Amino acid sequence: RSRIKALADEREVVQKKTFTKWVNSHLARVSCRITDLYKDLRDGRMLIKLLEVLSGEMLPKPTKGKMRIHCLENVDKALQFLKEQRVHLENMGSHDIVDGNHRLVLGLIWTIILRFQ
Amino acid sequence: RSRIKALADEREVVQKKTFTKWVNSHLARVSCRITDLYKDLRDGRMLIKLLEVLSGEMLPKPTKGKMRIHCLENVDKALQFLKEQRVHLENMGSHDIVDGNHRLVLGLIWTIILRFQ
Amino acid sequence: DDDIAALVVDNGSGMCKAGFAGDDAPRAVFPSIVGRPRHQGVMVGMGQKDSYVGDEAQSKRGILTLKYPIEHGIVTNWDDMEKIWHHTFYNELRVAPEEHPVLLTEAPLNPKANREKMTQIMFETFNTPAMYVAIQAVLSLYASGRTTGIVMDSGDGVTHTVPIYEGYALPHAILRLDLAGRDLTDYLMKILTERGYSFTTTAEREIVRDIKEKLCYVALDFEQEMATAASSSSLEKSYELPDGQVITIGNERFRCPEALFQPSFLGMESCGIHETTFNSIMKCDVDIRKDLYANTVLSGGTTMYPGIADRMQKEITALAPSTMKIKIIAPPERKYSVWIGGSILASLSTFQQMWISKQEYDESGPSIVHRKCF
Amino acid sequence: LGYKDLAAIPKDKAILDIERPDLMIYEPHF
Amino acid sequence: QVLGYKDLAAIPKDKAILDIERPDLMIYEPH
Ligand SMILES: Nc1ncnc2c1ncn2[C@@H]1O[C@H](COP(=O)(O)OP(=O)(O)O)[C@@H](O)[C@H]1O
Repeated sequence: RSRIKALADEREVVQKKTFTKWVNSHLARVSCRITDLYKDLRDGRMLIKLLEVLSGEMLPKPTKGKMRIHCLENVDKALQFLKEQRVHLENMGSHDIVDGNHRLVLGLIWTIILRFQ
Repeated sequence: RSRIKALADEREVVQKKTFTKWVNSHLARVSCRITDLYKDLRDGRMLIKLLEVLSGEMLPKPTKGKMRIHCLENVDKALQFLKEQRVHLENMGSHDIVDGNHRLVLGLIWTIILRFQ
Repeated sequence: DDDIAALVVDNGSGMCKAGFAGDDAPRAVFPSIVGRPRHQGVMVGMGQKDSYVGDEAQSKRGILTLKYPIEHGIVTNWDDMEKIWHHTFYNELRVAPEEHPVLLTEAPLNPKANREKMTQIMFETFNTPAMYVAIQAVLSLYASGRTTGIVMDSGDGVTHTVPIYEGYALPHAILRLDLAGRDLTDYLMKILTERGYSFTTTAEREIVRDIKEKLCYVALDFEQEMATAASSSSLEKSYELPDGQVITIGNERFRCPEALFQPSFLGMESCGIHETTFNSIMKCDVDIRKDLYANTVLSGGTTMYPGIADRMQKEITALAPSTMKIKIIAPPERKYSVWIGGSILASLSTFQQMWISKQEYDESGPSIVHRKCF
Repeated sequence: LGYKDLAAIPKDKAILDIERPDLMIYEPHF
Repeated sequence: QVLGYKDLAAIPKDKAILDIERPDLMIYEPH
């Protein structure tokens, strides 16, 4: 309805498709393919798998549960692993990933891409 | 009726037709022509391609702008090109061409005619 | 490809707007706030966020203290500015900062260490290949589309006037009044205490600012408006607080922005904005005043109170001689004008020569900005 | 893949096509 | 010098000062 938001989400769509293809390219080894970036990262398990296939290093096993607190814990473990891998994440929270904010998820993906080269 | 400017005006009313008919022949090699010497010279693209035809060496890219400042850019590029080729111009500015001063535009065309051939 | 797009970031006290050079509109607009939690979290495994930057800080205003990195156009806290710029680069635009030139805007009169600190942070931390600093009200004239006129910029931090004639700027005629929007927010809180509503916390300041943005206007005749508001209750509006409470703003709607024209309400003895503009015009030479009268340009978000253009035109016409033309030019999108003209400045071909290169910064240090910009 | 393909940098410049940047309507604004 | 120098730049071939008898009572603006 506004020019600013139109330009913004016009950028978001293209960047989301490119990021989804890149993540699926690195996730083709394990039997997991993500259809939508926002819906599938809300659990947090595939993001842990993506980190431990990118870094080639073990990560702590995820907590088993359907509830929201378990999802927050699973996202927080991966965020903490990124945090100890010396990578500076700004305005990053587990509840932001769980709630599914578009800008923050895309920024996390972009930071992972640029720092794990 | 100010006899001085009357004699002046009878001079440039013929001087304009002479310069327009001279410049149309060189501009006809490209698919371009000018119906008025003052108004199409404001944009700056026509004189740029006139210098393209006369000099034989290409000029920098004209700016795709409808603004006054972009017109000042387009005239300034051609004026710098003229200053590159030993041509001496007195009180010749891009804002004079953009504002459509009669005698300064006529003097610029006359200087081009004198210098090149 | 070649000639990669150079991003422009406009930072004011209120909001930060970032976007690419070629676009007519900024990609990201968000308030410049950094919040931190007051209380002690009790749920284990909720996740720990040390600080909140941008829109979600405005979302979670209850459990945070809102702070502003910029006060009166001067950067008071620099770590908060690093947080703001990192969130701008990597979360809102998600572009690599080391591969694009950066354009920045600032107030006309300010401490000289601010430019050096911006240059040092932009080169040492973000490793940008080039950067440039420009005056906001000069870029407003680029957005206007004319090379002759006087620009009056009123933002959240400061208010500044500058005249430019035929592309030439007169530095001695520049005036910088310290009245702005945050002072009006504080005055609105003080006059809202008269009706019984109390707003004290930093989170409620945002609510008061929203009330100011939604239910304020500039009266054409202030004292007539006081008589009209005292006579009847037709000049009344209702606002709903986030918890469902309903307040009635009533008389105060035209009393908050009237302080822009009479600063004695805040205890300041400085002249009003109309007198500041008239004095900035009068400091110029005799021959260029006629063109400056007919090309007064309004800019900044603070100048979006309804009816400010007619009031300013009336006051300046009263001050000016009767035989001249006085017309006030107010774009409908003036809140972004400082950005928009800046984008135009990044599109010109001759501007590529006056970027501050990394090699020049290495040779001359952070002081080179004082030689290269303005 | 490269920086340029990953980040959707607009090749087209919208500000150049508009004749009057003064007369823009971002929102009707009432 | 295309078309000749004299044709390119409009040079007045006639002389108006020779026709007028006396230049003392000569007005430029009628006014
Ligand atoms: N629609 C509006 N009507 C009146 N005042 C407004 C409006 N929008 C914003 N403001 C005021 O303008 C200020 C924001 O100014 P802004 O243009 O962001 O300055 P800067 O860009 O220099 O930070 C806010 O503090 C607010 O008080």
